[PDB]
Amino acid sequence: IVGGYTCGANTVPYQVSLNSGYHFCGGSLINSQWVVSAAHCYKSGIQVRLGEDNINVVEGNEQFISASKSIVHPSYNSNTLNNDIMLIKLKSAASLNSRVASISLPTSCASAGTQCLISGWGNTKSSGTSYPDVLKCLKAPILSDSSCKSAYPGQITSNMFCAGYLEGGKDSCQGDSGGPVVCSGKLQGIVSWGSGCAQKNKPGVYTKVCNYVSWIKQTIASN
Ligand SMILES: NC1CCCCCC1
Ligand SMILES: [Ca+2]
Repeated sequence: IVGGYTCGANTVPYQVSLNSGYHFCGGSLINSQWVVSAAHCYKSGIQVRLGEDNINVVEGNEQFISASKSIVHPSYNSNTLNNDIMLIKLKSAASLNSRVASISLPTSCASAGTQCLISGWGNTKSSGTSYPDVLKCLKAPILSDSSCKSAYPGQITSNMFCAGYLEGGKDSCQGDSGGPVVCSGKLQGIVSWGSGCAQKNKPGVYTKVCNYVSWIKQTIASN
């Protein structure tokens, strides 16, 4: 997260870190045994880490649970990043509490102008590289489809939205991939892609979660 703030320990209780020897992606806990992330975060040997703040220190509220299976969206295209969504099932159910909690799926799509919270352990520099070890947060508005399409001609599908600031300086970045965009207590987006981070006229692009609720519910119900 570039241009954000330190969230505060366990203030984003649905935020998970995906770990394969090291943090490589974010995710969102949507019930006691399922996590939503980006399809481009797919790999084998995933351990889900819940209750994290400093991802380099065991602080006492963590639960570490290996994934039993991952399900990438059947229509995911890794070239265009259309349908950039994946479900991860935990080998055992997380113990839910005030610091480890699921986030509700949307019942309706959020509109341009809606204020959202984007979070993660990604790069905090738009040119350099610096990884925070504590969770970072950014408040950002959803942008209009027209401005999103104008920023990225030929690349924005009906399964994507832009959020952030056309002026630059505030954005999600490398390592935030797969993480939450939460608006009014609902998971509306997944950190997906962009052209660099926090660059002028290149806002972050996010998977439009409201388009996938039926798929998520049906997949969970049979897996
Ligand atoms: N806003 C994006 C975050 C996902 C990874 C690519 C960098 C920029
Ligand atoms: Ca920790």
